[PDB]
Amino acid sequence: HMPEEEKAARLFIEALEKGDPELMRKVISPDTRMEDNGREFTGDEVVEYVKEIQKRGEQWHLRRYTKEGNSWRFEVQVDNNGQTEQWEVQIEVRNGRIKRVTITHV
Repeated sequence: HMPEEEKAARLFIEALEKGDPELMRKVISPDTRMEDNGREFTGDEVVEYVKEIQKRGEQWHLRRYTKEGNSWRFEVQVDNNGQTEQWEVQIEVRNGRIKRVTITHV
């Protein structure tokens, strides 16, 4: 069994893994904000982000995660075109909804 907060963050990650904009649309809220290496996305832009993942054939795979303070920190492997990267995805779930997502890969 999975608590509601952990479940929501997991579904966000699943939508990335599946490259599935439809799932992502069901997870986020109009005020969800996401940052990926400087680029900012809010609301349906996050869905657009997933569309682009699906388009470019970018592959996400969840490796491991922990709860750090009041955010979930996911270690995700991201592949494309023969290159493999380790990215960090930090999710704050506030009041059962995805509030802020921070993607880091440097």
